[PDB]
Amino acid sequence: MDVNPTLLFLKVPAQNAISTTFPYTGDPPYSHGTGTGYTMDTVNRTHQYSEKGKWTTNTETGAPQLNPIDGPLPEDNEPSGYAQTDCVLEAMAFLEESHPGIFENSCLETMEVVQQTRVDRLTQGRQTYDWTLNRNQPAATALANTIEVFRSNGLTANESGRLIDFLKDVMESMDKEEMEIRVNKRSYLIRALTLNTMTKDAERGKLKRRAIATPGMQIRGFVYFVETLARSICEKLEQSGLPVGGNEKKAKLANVVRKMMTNSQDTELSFTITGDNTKWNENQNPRMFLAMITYITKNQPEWFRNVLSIAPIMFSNKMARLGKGYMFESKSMKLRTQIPAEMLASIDLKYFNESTRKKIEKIRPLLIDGTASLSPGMMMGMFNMLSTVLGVSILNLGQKRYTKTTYWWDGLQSSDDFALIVNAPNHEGIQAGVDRFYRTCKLVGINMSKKKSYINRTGTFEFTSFFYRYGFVANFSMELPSFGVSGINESADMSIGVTVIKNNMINNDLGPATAQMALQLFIKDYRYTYRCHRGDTQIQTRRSFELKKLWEQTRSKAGLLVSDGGPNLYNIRNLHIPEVCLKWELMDEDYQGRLCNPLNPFVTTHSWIPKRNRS
Amino acid sequence: EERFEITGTMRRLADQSLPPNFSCLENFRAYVDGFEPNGYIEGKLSQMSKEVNAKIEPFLKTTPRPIRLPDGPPCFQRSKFLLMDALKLSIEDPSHEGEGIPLYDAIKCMRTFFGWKEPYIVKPHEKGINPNYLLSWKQVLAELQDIENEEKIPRTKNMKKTSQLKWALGENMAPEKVDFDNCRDVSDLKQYDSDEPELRSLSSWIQNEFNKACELTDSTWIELDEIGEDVAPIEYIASMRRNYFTAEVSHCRATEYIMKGVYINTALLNASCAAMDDFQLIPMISKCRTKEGRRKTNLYGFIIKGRSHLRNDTDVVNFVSMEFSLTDPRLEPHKWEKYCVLEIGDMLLRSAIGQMSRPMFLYVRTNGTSKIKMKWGMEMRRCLLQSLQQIESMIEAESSVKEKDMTKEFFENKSETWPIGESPKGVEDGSIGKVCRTLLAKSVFNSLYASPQLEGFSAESRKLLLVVQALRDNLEPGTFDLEGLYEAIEECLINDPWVLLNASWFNSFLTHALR
Amino acid sequence: KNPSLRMKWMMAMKYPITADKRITEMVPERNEQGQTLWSKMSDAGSDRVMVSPLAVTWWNRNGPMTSTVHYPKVYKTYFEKVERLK
Amino acid sequence: QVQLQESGGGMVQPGGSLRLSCLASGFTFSNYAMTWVRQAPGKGPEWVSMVSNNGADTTYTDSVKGRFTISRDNAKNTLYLRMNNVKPEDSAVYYCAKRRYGGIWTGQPTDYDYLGQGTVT
RNA sequence: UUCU
RNA sequence: AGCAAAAGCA
Repeated sequence: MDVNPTLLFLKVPAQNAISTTFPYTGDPPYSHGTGTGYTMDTVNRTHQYSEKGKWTTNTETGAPQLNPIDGPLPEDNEPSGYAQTDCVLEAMAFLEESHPGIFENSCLETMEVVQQTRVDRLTQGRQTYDWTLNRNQPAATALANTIEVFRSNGLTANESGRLIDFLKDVMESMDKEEMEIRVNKRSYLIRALTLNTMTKDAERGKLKRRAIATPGMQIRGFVYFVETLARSICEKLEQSGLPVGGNEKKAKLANVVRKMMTNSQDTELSFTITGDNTKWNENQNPRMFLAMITYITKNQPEWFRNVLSIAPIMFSNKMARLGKGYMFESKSMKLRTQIPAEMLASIDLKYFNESTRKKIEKIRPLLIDGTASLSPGMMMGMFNMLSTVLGVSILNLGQKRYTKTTYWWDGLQSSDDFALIVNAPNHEGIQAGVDRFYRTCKLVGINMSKKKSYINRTGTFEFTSFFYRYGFVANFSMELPSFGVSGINESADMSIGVTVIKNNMINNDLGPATAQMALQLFIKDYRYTYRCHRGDTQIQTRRSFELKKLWEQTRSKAGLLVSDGGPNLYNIRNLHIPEVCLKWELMDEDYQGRLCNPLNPFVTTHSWIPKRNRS
Repeated sequence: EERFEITGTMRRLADQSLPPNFSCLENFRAYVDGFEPNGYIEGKLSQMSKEVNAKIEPFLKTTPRPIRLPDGPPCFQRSKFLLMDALKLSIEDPSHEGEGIPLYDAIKCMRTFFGWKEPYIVKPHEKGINPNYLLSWKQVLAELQDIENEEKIPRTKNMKKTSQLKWALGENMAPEKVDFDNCRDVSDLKQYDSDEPELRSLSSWIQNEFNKACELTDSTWIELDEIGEDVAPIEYIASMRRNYFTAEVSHCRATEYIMKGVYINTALLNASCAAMDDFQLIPMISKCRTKEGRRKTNLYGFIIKGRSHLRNDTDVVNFVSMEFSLTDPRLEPHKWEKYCVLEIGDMLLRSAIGQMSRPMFLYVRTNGTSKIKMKWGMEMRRCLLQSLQQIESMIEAESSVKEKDMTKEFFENKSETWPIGESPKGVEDGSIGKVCRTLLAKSVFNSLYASPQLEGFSAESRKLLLVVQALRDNLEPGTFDLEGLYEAIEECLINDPWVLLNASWFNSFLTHALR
Repeated sequence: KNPSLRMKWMMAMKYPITADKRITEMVPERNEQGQTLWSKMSDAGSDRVMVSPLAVTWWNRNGPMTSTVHYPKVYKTYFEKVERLK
Repeated sequence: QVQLQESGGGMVQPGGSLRLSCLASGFTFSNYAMTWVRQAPGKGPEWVSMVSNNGADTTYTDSVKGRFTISRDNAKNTLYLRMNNVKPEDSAVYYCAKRRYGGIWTGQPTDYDYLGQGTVT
């Protein structure tokens, strides 16, 4: 015999047995090293697809920066970020025609958030890169450090606490020549436009890393506004992929293939594409969003038309700090030397590797105080919710009111993935309807990949790991987070464990069987951690004796808590109830007397505060 | 509220962020307001060349060619511990004696086998000094027999720092650090030896190592906790599926690994944080539960871990691993390429007929383990759940046809014949139980052999599948550029023998599905 | 960078939690079996009154004995779900 | 109605193994909890073990922990029991049972509906 | 630093 | 020595 699982696909189909392929071994691949050798690659590739554009030097920053917008048209099928400004607005204009007044209403719900927000809603975010210390810090301390700098000067209009008064300060700080931390005008701008790089780790579904970048402080407030606006705009739409998610997306995927599948003039083909756009971020240029933002904000007030307009101005002159650097060596003396990032602008080229010389060569011009400068593209991880509306406008062309021809389409779009559903009365009409989309989607700067895409008759396709057979929409959005202990306290972990399993059952598709078994592995990790094995178990540890003292001391043992002595009493019918309210009446008068004691000296008498140093 | 004027400085930035034929913001803003659709898009297309097009290359039953595997020397084993060749000493003790401290449960377990020869070398390493291991097995043995003469009841024995335990770990085999201002004078510099890895071929031993995992055993190997009582119907549907599952996987050799790759990692992780500088002796211990209801406490081998000054998320600690086995290293040497082979004695034993008196070997070798290839071991029990999520969905696919509950699939001992094997001259089938072990072992091996290559093959060996399944169902499929997909698959087949195997399973699925 | 592992490690060490001086006079120094739960590092600020988790389970088998019925009346929304299940 | 039979009973030397078995009919076997009680000669009965409708929640007497295992099979409507390393005083007649509640903990553990045809020495 |  | 891969821990 010679066992072979992937012969399983001869009887059972693929869309049902697809879970065999997901190896779930995507977490432990991490990044080994510093991670600058990749950031010198993304800067190069951003400048090879947009080389034809006229490049000029910028004022009060001293740096060249490319601009391929409105440039010539391509000839090769390779990627290209040569957009056309008279074409993008033409698409977003027709979006208003098919969807009346969608823009003027969406801005109104944002026109009040700008006046009804608070600065503290900013700090609830991911890690940031403060511009004072030149090191990644959390969102909590980076605000107190930068606001003290603003307070150090005469400007203290932040006292109102509104976020909009934090933006008036930075706007009133960027004009002063020298700042008092010392540092001049041309040295302070370069520090506020930075986007620190770092090699991406834990890539689930890719061979090699990606070299994402994290933003500063002043910039992350503006992008919160525009990201809010593109959320509402992409909420009222029908073919969205990013904001609509979870189990409700399971429904939207079947409505599209019901509308477009209605067979009038039943002599017509119906094909469906599964797609993936390559280099989605290397091509998009903020100069196009500035055309979009000022078109969304048509006839609106002036001050509100300004604030949203500011963020792409900063992305349009951005700069990416390089990593910690390289580490040379010598086998003779057997040492290692850590090179900084700035010295690469002065180090001799002969020590480096041959291909590492090819990177530094093309990047040798783009060097501003040990900091490269690029503006033909966007950085990974930054805002793209607005850039989903762009490709959606291409899905609007195809209602037969903009083609004036027999072929037509309509589809569904996440950021990097889509799916079209084409219709025409012969094979040849289909080959033209798709040849118009690959072309029309290139004038906007959104390339389509010809390796990660296939085509088939309708009834089955892929989209965002929501595999669709004729009527089955089995989803694999996110993997399982191990159902492990967190590490806060007794009563805290046991609440988090039996609610995450609840949410993963109604949001994702988690069966009734693999929710019980998951509750056996969680409690197995909860008892070993806190050493709370129940009495009748004959285990022995540094805590075991006193638990058996209480075990024999009580009458009805179903009332005790699991944290000390008691049994598990949950199932997949009552996960939405905390432990104490479940077995409250079940407890005897003795345990109940000592459990909820208002004179509890520890501090809910199980919830404590552990010893934390944060070394 | 009032922002009627932006500034005089950043205003100069915005005029530097506009399209080419624009040199002002106010003169550009009103151009947008004055925009109306005059059919610009149909004009640009009339200038785009005809070399920008998507030609439907139709898929057919003769287009997909087989993947071309690497060619080169055969591969080697790179597992943290042994898989099929292991050998375990046991006490066979209800109310096993030690039972709280692995050391005394290990020393007490060692007194069963006797007849230990003097140590003896069998096959050198071919790269490194071999006698520096032979002086460790004697070193550990004297420190082990020392306990019975001491009888102090120690919890764990920090070994000695002899030269023999100073080299195979490499305490001071590292280079020195200095800045560039002092190093620039040196003229022997180099970035690093970052180059392309070596291409390895496919060997046979990994097929004879996966079959033996999808095979029954005698014991249970796992004991899970309890839950409440079920009253609803949706719960009985779960308790019926899960109970049919657990009674078809507990008697499996792959669950031995799930509970062997936990006790090893968690003790190595708990000790290596509380005792950094000093060495230690960590016995590989696995606690079983046999047929008769009789506990056991087995022992697979010892471990010796060196210095561990770990501060960041990805540090490294290295250890030596001593493992018992009978597999005479003279038939598959390329598998035991990195292993040092000793000889300890002869297990005087007789088969059902005749006698063997076969030898008993040891496999010593160093290793390395970050602080994440340990935490990826203690969560192997997640592997069971990932093998049940598959079986559950395969049942709820039939649910769209009829009731299709689990009852009509698990029994009916031979009613569907799931084809999970390729015997010569055919595809021999088996019941769902043999499936519910094969999905598990494939899932366990995906954690032991975790690597970036496997993450890339599955991402690109999935689209070639769906394109095939649309052909067999006759939905008239098509692709755009095929040879760009193969070349992005073969780029991930370098040296890992697991990935180098799945490209022999996939390559034998096309030949039987008529491509 | 992960709290769970720090909860398994720190529980390997004795006296992981913290409480101020009121716990000191209430319970004894060590249990009858000898296991200690009232260590003291003699700090200047709060004296470092650190206690082992054994004091928790000890407090639930022996300690004060209150008669309040206030707690059932606070968690009312969580008590309303109890009747629907039954 | 309630039907409960026994099997596997037989004399055996000490320190030996044995496996009992039972059988049911006339009710939902996968919806009620079972126990095992034993009557020693000249002594009242007492509980030995319990088990739930999932096959999960098991308990035991204080004096027989680690030496008795209990396991049910809802499909064949049986209730096995494996006792290893039998003590000398364990010789007595064993009586099957059937709880009323699905769980085990609630209420006191005592037999309610059964007859112990099976015995052992 | 005991996951039967 | 080995870990493990496009650069780092020894």
